[PDB]
Amino acid sequence: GLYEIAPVDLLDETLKPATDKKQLSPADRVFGWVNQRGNGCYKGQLRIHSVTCQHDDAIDDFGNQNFSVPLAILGQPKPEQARFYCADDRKGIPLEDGYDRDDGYSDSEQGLR
Amino acid sequence: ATEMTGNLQPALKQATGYPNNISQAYKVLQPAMHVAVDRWTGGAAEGMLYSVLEPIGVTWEPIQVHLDIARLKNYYHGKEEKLKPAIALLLLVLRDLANKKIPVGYGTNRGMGTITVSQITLNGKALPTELEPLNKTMTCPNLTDLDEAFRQDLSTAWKEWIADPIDLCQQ
Amino acid sequence: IVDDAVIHIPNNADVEIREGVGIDRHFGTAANGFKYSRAVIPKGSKFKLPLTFDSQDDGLPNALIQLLCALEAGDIRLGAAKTRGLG
Repeated sequence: GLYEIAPVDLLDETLKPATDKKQLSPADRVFGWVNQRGNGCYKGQLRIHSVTCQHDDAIDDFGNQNFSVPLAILGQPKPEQARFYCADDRKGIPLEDGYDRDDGYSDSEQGLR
Repeated sequence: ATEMTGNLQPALKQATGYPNNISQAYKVLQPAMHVAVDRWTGGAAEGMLYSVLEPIGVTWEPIQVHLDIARLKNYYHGKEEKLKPAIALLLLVLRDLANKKIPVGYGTNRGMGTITVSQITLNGKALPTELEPLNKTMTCPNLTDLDEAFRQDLSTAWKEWIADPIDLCQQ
Repeated sequence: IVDDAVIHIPNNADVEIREGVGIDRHFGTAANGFKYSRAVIPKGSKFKLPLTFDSQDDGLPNALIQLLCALEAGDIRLGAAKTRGLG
């Protein structure tokens, strides 16, 4: 089955990424912005530079240069799991327990987590 | 090259001058990968994967700036008193360059572009006698290698212009 | 008298295109319309110096000798963008 509402519609227009230079929120001003939908950009006011490691033997050689720990499974995020990704109110309230999946992305007054 | 882990590796080993030693090759030109990470899901935003060939270890020759004192002096209708605000400005710009305040090139806010200045050499020819103290090699970023009397003279002419920032070439 | 001189570009080398942009001083980003590109003759290209001088006096003018000294010193710049790398 398809849920009735696309997640983009459960996000408030004031929270979607900015679409003009007038609506730049604090992080868009501090870190900068580029419009993904047309013209518009702003160079960020915060610049990170001169990163240096102070320790010399900082990397963990596990014992030989050819060792390698196999690293669990980093699976892909799956927002179809509405009980994890969807919220009952645009304040980000988790969904109620016990309701069937048809409830997930249901009302327009639902929200994202 | 078309495969970052494939035929690109021979090409960079060639160009960096370590045709048999990639771990030295990638101390000169290093490919970087970046992702945009979607704010609700994590992972990566669909389509937003990109890579940079970062010249992490390319060494660069000294930058040459040529200041035409004759051309300024013509703009100021000869008055070498009027050079000091322009010379004062230039030395303030160079002070910031040496203090990492002027990054250069692409991606300055995105992990590139910050330079260390080791030495500024000032080498003028036929400078007017009151600017003759410029002929110097400086290694302190804060210009402290220029004579304090000269830096204090420039500061005075500069401050006198700040107090009235006229169009200095207006005769 | 100054003749036209053809430029011989180095072997395998070719005319380069330099990109240019104007960066808005307020936003710190490329200004609208201020994107341009310039063809440039690469460094190390050669051309003939093609001067003739018809002296009516004897000898050679000292200012014309100073000129040739200045060329050998590389104190002369030619063409566009002289303050911005070229010429």
